Amino acid sequence: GPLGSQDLLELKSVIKLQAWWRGTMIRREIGGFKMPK
Amino acid sequence: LTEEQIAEFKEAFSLFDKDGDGTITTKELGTVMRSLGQNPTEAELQDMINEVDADGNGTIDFPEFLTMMARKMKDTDSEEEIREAFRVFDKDGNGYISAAELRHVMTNLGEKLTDEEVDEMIREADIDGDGQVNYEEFVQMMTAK
Repeated sequence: GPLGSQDLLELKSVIKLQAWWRGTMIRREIGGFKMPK
Repeated sequence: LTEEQIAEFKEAFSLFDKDGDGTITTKELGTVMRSLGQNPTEAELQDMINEVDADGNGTIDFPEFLTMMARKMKDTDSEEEIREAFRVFDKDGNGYISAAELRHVMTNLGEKLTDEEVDEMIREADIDGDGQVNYEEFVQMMTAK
């Protein structure tokens, strides 16, 4: 059967945050990343 | 998208086209898409890479890149969407999440962050240096131009 309400919400939501954070580090050149010249 | 916009996608694409042959590769795809405002999940990125690799060649030309950028493109108020996702973890419903709890969930659920990735998140999120994250202010700062 399915996850409970909060666990499903947390799964969906943490993945949004992870994906956004990975995007953010590229856009803001955080953590060692630098755009090519 | 507008001519000006496509020129912007092309400028980004071309920056990662090492020898100017009109292609990038699967190893640059995530970075280029992220640099342009997309936030693919790890699974999504891998599926776009799998699409490119379906013919056993790992290069991507500009029309293919635009096709992948445009496919199921879904506009929203991004800052709000992210604030809402953080709010799910605001257990005491007060606008804050502890740095420890944020580190925990980010590394124990979903597409878990590496230690390097989450270390940076916490370093950026806790700006008062107090073990708490005001996630609305964090997202504001990370969205600023």
